[PDB]
Amino acid sequence: ISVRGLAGVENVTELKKNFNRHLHFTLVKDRNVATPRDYYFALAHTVRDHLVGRWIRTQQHYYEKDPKRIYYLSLEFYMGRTLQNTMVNLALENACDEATYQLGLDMEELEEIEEDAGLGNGGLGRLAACFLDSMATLGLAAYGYGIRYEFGIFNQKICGGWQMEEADDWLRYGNPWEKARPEFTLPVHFYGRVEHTSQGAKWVDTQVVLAMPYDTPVPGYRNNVVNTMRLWSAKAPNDFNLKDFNVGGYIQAVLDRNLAENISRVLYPNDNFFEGKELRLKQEYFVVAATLQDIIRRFKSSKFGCRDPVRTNFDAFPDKVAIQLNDTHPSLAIPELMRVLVDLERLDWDKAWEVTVKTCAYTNHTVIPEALERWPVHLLETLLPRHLQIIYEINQRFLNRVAAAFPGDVDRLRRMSLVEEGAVKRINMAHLCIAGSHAVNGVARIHSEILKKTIFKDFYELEPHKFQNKTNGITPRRWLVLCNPGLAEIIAERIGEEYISDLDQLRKLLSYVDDEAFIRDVAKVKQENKLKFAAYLEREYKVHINPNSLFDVQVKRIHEYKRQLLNCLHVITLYNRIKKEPNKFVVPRTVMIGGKAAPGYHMAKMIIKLITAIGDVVNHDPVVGDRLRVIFLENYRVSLAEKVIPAADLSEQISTAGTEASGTGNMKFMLNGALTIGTMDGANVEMAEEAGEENFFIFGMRVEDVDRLDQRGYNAQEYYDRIPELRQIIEQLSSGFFSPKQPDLFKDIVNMLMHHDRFKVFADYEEYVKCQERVSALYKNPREWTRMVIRNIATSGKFSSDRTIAQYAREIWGVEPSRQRLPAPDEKIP
Amino acid sequence: ISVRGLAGVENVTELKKNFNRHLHFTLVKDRNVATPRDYYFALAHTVRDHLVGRWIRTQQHYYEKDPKRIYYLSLEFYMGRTLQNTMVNLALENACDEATYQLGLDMEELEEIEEDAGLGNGGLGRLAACFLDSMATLGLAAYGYGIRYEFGIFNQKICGGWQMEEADDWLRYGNPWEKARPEFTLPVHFYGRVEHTSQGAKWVDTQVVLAMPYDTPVPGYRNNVVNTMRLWSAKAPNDFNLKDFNVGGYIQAVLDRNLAENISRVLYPNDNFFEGKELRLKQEYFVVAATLQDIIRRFKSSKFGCRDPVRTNFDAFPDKVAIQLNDTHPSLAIPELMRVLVDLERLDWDKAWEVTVKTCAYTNHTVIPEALERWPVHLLETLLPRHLQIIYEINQRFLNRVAAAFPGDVDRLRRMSLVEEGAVKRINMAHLCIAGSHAVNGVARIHSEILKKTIFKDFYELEPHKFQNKTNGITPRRWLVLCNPGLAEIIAERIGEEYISDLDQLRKLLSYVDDEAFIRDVAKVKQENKLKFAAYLEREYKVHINPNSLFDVQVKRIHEYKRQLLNCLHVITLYNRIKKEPNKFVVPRTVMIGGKAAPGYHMAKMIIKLITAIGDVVNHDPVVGDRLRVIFLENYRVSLAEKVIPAADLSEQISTAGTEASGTGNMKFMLNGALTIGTMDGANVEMAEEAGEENFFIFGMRVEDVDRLDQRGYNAQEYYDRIPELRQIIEQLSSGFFSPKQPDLFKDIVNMLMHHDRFKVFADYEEYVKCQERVSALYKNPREWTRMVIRNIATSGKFSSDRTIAQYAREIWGVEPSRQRLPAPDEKIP
Ligand SMILES: COC(=O)N[C@@H]1O[C@H](CO)[C@@H](O)[C@H](O)[C@H]1O
Ligand SMILES: COC(=O)N[C@@H]1O[C@H](CO)[C@@H](O)[C@H](O)[C@H]1O
Ligand SMILES: *Cc1c(COP(=O)(O)O)cnc(C)c1O
Ligand SMILES: *Cc1c(COP(=O)(O)O)cnc(C)c1O
Repeated sequence: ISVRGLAGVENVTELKKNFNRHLHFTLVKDRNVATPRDYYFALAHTVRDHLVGRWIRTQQHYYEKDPKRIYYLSLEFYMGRTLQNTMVNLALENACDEATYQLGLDMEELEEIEEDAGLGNGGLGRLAACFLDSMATLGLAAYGYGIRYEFGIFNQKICGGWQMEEADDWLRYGNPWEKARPEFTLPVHFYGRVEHTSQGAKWVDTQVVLAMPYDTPVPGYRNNVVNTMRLWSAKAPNDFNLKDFNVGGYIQAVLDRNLAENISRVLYPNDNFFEGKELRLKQEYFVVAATLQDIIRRFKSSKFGCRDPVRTNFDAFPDKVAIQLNDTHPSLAIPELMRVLVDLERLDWDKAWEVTVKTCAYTNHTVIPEALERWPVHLLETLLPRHLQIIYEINQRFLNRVAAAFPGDVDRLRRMSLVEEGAVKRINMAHLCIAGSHAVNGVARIHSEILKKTIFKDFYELEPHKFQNKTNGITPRRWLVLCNPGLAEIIAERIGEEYISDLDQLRKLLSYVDDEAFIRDVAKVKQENKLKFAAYLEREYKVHINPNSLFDVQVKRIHEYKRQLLNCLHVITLYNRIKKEPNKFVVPRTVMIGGKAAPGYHMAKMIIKLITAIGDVVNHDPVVGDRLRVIFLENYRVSLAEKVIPAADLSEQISTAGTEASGTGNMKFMLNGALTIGTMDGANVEMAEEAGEENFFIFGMRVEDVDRLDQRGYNAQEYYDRIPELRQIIEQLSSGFFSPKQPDLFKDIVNMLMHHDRFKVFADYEEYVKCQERVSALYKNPREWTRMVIRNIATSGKFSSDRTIAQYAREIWGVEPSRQRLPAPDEKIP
Repeated sequence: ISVRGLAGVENVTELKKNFNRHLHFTLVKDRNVATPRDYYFALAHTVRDHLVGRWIRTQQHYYEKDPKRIYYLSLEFYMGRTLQNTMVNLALENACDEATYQLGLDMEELEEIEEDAGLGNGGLGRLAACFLDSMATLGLAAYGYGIRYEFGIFNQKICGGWQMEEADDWLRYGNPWEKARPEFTLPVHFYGRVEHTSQGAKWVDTQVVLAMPYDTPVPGYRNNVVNTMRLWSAKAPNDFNLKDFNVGGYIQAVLDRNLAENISRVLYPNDNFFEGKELRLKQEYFVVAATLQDIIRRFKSSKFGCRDPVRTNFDAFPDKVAIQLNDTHPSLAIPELMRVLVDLERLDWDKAWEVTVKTCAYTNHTVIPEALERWPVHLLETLLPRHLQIIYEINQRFLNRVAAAFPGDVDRLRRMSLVEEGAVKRINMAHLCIAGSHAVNGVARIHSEILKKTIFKDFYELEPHKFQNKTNGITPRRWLVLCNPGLAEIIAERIGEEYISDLDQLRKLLSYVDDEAFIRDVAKVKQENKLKFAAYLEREYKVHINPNSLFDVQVKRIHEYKRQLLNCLHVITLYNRIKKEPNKFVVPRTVMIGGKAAPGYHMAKMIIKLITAIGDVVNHDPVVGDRLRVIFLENYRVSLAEKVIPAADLSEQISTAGTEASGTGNMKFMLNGALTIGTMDGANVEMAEEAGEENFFIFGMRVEDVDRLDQRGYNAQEYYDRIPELRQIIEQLSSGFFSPKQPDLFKDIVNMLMHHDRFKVFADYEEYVKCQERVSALYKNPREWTRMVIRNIATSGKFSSDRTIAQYAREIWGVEPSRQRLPAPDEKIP
């Protein structure tokens, strides 16, 4: 059937009865009233059974051996479905497929019932998920810590061409994967005030919110390792949240509990955009405060909570603990770790600081200003009084270091301050992380260089040793084996299976670049993938596409910097050229654009309307025929990604040079047989470098060109004046060609493009369409297109998250990865 | 060990492995970190397994055979713990005891970990629970329908002698008994307006709240019948509760979902007191609307949703459906059933009314005015516009019936109206229920007579046939076998086990009234029960009592009509007499008073403070010694009831004649070997009548005496003037004898007693203490005390809820009870 494992005689039999056990005893249903949803759950529970045994021994193991623990703090974990992935990592796929088949059910149909765990916005959240899978696969004692939002990223609905947001009630039917652990609930404080008494400061009169943990297993790839992802849920104490007496109403007191519990209610739907709301700050401290108590408790036991030097010496804390900050969201971990160490454990400042810096590491994910976290002091002042005092003290000593290093450099001092003066004072969370971490890293080579050259230049000059780079990656398991079994199979037929956990081995595929059978095969799976997607499209969304055309897709969050607008300009151009010479042949294309716009991002929502507007015109022009279709992919999310990417021919990674930190979708397309048209931005540079620029479609300004243009000054009118095709498009938008009933509907877009385009869309227009012509040329030559594809796939090895994690492990955490199978799952009950 | 069933070889072995299965696979724990709470859950899940098989066949059975269905609508279901009760009804107690013993655990210690399902206030809620157990035991196709509050009756804490309320988070660790059924979610409407168009009225522009059902199994006693209790939970739709666009905030929209979900958040903590809050009315319509849709759906399938006359003829609705209204709380079921029938199914008014009256039955539970539900019209007008129109139309036609029956009786008309004029117009829910039901019943003989003679006199004259009586009862299983195995065993040793489901057989115990062995035994278990409680007291609450004294207990909600104050007066009297003649012998007594006060009931909370105040003085007077102890039993609830009742010698049922509809605690004490001192009120009359007045301690005014006094006019001063002992007590209260630091602390109590005592406490004082002297006299004669006890126990048979349900079944529902064992639980998987 494929290498989805063995369909053993004994195990298929065993699976079936357990499937039935759960259907009866767990779901309390009988075959005569069971629905596909019920069947999905019976299976989910059956599969979940297979990893609890392993989950328990793994955790027990780490308790015995006591290795250094890695704590990944992130406010986002874009998990997606977990049934299939679990079967894959446990080598259960074929057996389950067989068993469910014999039970008369279609496993694939059941898999579609699983709701996505959308606790993330996009790139940042998904990275955390790929990281977890890699850390488990590499045998690291790692823990993912976050918040269990009951409402993840909103589900997107297109009404009349506009995006409509609606709550993502992903827990409505329950989550068979998590395990509530109410017995490990911890308290978290808010507000209050600081008392300075005799021997130390005291955080007093605080409001308490309880943090209840929920564990979700994270299985490594076929190594019997199952790590844990702990998500915190907000709960109100039953005392004060009722006991603070003297009139108000008993009923009202109980109803008001949903005020402390709102903390974990919903994820902020912003991608690369900072919103300074109190609720957000509350979420950030909540995950930090709870997690740290858990971290220290585990440390206090270790082998110190037995003997060792005997005396809670936190000197070995950094040797046993490592906490990674996914961006600045969990930045309060630094001042909080100090608070605990100094205020509660009573360590001197300097000893506490040394420990903190040695255990904390910060990862930067963006350079755009509107995404940078700068919290107003009055907010920290009211909500976390002691933490503000600690930050000021950290700032004081840091700046003193600076003054000593650069005597007289008074401007440098204000520039490096963690505190920003002006309208309202703010705290620069990024500056805080750099100061309190022993390592700071970018997520791609160019992004990391930009940090040292620009944004954190002064910091780099002060402590050059702190700065590193760790190019992002993706997990080959979900992003290849899971979503594209067809391609994984033909690859395995030639080079084996060892590449799933050693993607570098994909290079061996280079020697088949001229193999006639392979070229035919690679081309076949892609054709099958395109047919399956073209079908899914009419199944769930309804209105036909042509599987023979070039599948041009751009899927990512909607942003001005991602330039979906540039993509739009090209599409309209193609249309106009066809309308000019109708009977001229052109390579057919189905351009698919999908992504979510943050609810408050007006422009982004305006772009979504433009896309659909274009499709309205283009898709109903009889002269165009099936040569050009414009489709907006609704509710783009992980599960949808697993469907389009494998079916894509052209991958669009067209951000303005210097704005996309790294990107990861790009990597997903490269590993799945799509060719990339893009700018020298983020990881695109390293991808072209790995596959050879001749096998990549690069165009547009490089970072330097962008800066040159900024010195000069960017004037869009120039481009409008010298390019007739471009002029024609702008006037079509301005006159209502795409919006008859509402002629001025797109005035904001036009106005912005001509007068305030922060991402110079026009500057890259000419080189972009020229380059697009080159891909169409190559598409006309199937054999060569596929051979170039083989060049990309065979050279994408470097972009596996196993490589990234191996690097974090050695160069930052100080731990050695291991591909050693944990001693089987075998029963055991001590 | 006892007759808690057989401890079979094969089954104890089977239990153990399943216990371990769940500990591992369900709880995801290993013996080395498992705590008593974990062990409790493993067991709970193991036991729950044994009734799913039966639960599924029972429900399937009712689908095949299709009998008349009984729907018990109540806003309260005081369930208490369900582990033990389930073992008892399934004959699993000894096997589980054995198995857990072999696993090295103490089952009893594990049982104490289970949280009480406190979805009730007192008598009314607990009745619904005993009824459910009886309906299952009698093989009726019955369904309990209610609301799944996430916060039940508050947990009571005594701080400085005052009651402190705190949220009862009973779901904190989960509920292993319920089964969420999200797939059966139904919509419920609110607000909106009524449109009258061509062919009918339309309820339009309503706000929708979703109702999610949760099923809990209700096992009959050893008959393999497992009925269902369906509890509704409020959930917000994800559309409009987000989709009603045009600014407000996406985040705020999601946080505001906890506004529609507040409906099922908390139970109103009032006992015999009406609060006209909108939230309450919302809860009342919510449970009614959702339940009815479920009732009709089931009917539409029956055997009509196949063939029969073919044509949705609701003529047979009453032949297949019976809905019982537990008080007026679910009264909206009447106008709602009309709305559906008329508005949606399009039946003519008269046909719809005939059907409604024929399927609905109403049970009255009180006669005090402050407990009667009278909803302001403006509230119904805004929240349920169409229902108000239906009520007015029902009223119109009803009054016309009256006018026709009593021509010219204009005062009768206004008196009987469902609509009350005055300050604000109100709807008399009681009048609505009487008009739209084919039967109305009281809960005790005297209560039922009072209804016909007083409160519903006019209604009784109009339709004498509607009025009946159904004396309350209690379940011998939980209230005897479960809480008092020791007494159940010795009873079984003599007369067998058939009495557990046929309590009338207890009469055979009369012939052992002179048996020397029995008298010794009955006296022994009571002594053991008193020792176990005296221990529990120091274990969980701490501060010693004497197990040789007479255990005088009064446990029920705190009310002015229940007269805990009268009990107080006696206690203070005993104290004063001892202080007068210290060296005179008196029968030692431990008077225990426990109960909860509604949060807004000032007087009730003042009484709780008085009780503790008395104990402060009495319990620390060296001259008193161990002859008199005053203890306030904290957080009285079902689980606590199961502990005190079996250990009680004297049961206090001292309400003012004519105020306690029936009472059920009284019955609990009678069946458990306690003697009753009380007034001729509620079921007390029938209990004395059953045991012979010579074996009961009756005192005080009868209903007639109370009325005589009211004609005359009640003047408390008279009693104060003629009774020195009474005067002495009042002046002790007035001078701060019981409240040194705050001398005027009890001025409200004294003032009320002297000037506005609605329950003439003083009028029954003299006869009460005189009578109390008589019980002390008899207590001094162990042999005779125990013989009188045997007379009560042997004659309590009539008070089993099996008898009550058998009566409801035959005289109201039109169904025949059956003690036929359902065809085993045996595997089966069709
Ligand atoms: C807060 O900034 C981010 O969300 N950054 C995003 O992170 C991911 C993961 O590193 C990067 O690949 C994207 O280019 C960047 O925009
Ligand atoms: C709303 O009134 C009630 O709660 N009534 C109560 O119901 C129970 C059950 O019938 C009776 O035994 C009590 O005497 C009565 O007060
Ligand atoms: C991988 C992924 C992303 C990141 O895409 P980019 O193109 O790097 O911005 C965002 N959303 C989903 C659903 C993804 O799978
Ligand atoms: C039976 C019971 C009641 C009813 O007691 P009465 O004395 O009839 O008012 C109230 N509370 C609990 C916990 C009960 O078990």
